[PDB]
Amino acid sequence: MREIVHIQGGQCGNQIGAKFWEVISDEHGIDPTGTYHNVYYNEATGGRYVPRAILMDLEPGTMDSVRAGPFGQLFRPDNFVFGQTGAGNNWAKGHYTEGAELIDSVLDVVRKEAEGCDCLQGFQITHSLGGGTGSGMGTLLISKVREEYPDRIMETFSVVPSPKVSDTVVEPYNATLSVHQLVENADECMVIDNEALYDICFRTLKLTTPTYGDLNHLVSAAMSGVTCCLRFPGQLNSDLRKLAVNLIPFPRLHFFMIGFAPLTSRGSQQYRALTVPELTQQMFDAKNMMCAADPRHGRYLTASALFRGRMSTKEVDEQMLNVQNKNSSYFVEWIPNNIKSSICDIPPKGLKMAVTFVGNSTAIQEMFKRVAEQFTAMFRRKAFLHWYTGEGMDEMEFTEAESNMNDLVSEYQQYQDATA
Amino acid sequence: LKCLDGEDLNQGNRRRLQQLQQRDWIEQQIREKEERKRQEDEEKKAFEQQTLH
Ligand SMILES: Nc1nc2c(ncn2[C@@H]2O[C@H](COP(=O)(O)OP(=O)(O)O)[C@@H](O)[C@H]2O)c(=O)[nH]1
Repeated sequence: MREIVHIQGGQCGNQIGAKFWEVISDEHGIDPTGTYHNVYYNEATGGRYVPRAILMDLEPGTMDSVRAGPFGQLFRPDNFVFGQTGAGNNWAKGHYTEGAELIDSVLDVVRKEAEGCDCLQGFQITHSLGGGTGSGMGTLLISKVREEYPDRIMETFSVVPSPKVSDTVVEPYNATLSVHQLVENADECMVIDNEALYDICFRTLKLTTPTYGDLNHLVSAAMSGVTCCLRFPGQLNSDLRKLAVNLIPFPRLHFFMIGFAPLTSRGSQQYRALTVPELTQQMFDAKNMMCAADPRHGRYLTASALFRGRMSTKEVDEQMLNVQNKNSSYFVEWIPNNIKSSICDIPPKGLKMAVTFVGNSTAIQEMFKRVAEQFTAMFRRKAFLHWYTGEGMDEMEFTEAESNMNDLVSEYQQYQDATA
Repeated sequence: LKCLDGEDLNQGNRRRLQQLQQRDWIEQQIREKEERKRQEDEEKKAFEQQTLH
């Protein structure tokens, strides 16, 4: 009941999804053979647990990899709908040219996955924004299914481009297109960025050789913690919608920030105590989150915190109220108790307490200002446009897309100034 | 006519005896139902093994 269809997509989507299903198989005690030793898995003959998930890419590369690595037997081969021509970092190439040629089968399998459910609650996506395959295919799929399923909610665990050193040079174009699409037909654009992950792995775990495995494991932990207070017993339960309703005051204002706690090295593990005050110290610090927007250089329209662990309750609420009424400047004023909490009863594997802290803030306006600025600087010279027009598209969208982008921040800053 | 045995004097005994009999039969039926259910599950497992082979 209240199932979830996981939609992969793009190279980043495939890798993060592999890591996510790894973490879920760990938590629910599933070995990589497929047996046990309904919210996510589907039962199959002989007690087998096949993950309710779908992979996709215009290239069979990362699919081949995740089918070769660990936990490659779980996902059924009917859900590996994959083209062989590749997209190649061209959003139009993966949203207008090959979109119409593979989206048919993708919608077919997604329908056969959703109808196979009884009472679906929401969707949940993992993709990038610059890479053609990820951004294009994923946002086209979101468009189709949201124009198909109107009542259920969306979830985009989207990795935005890093600020300083990009991964692709034409990144801002695909980024602004995907953010003008997802702002219209998606309820949570939970943004993640790599450089903050690097700063974390150097500052709060001491791993001086940060490989993508550890970053993917961290975002996997956050993603799992997002919904853990649903598939477990809870002193005060939550879901994908209690968040979604305690979070967004206005449907456009739905671009969150993420944070996980606690994070410790091997040396620090022995000494650091695990009680809700230091968990709060961590979850409300700047260098602890996974976003390129200093939370101390903005405010919080709202912020929810899912706890995990058999701990007290009065102290949770007391520390929430203290953190609020202390930094009342760093929070917004016109809303009362802008901090929402929830508590489950089962901690993760390896700890005893855990906090997934998500927040609808207004600091990400810096990130969108940076992206819009790069867009202007790369567009006012028609640079790299002869690709995005050879694939059936006129510059109009871009401008209007960027136009919509402006309005977005034009609201954020506004609400950061109102006082009543 | 001073007293008429048509009134039930030992109603408590009737009630308690019927309660105990009903509990006994309910226990027997619960046991046989659990047995039937487990047998159905094991037959389904047998078909599973046949198909896997
Ligand atoms: N956190 C994280 N981000 C990744 C990873 N791999 C790729 N990304 C991002 O994924 C983006 C590429 O998007 P994608 O469409 O999948 O590449 P394409 O298939 O060649 O078009 C790049 O901007 C990368 O930065 C990863 O392993 N971890």
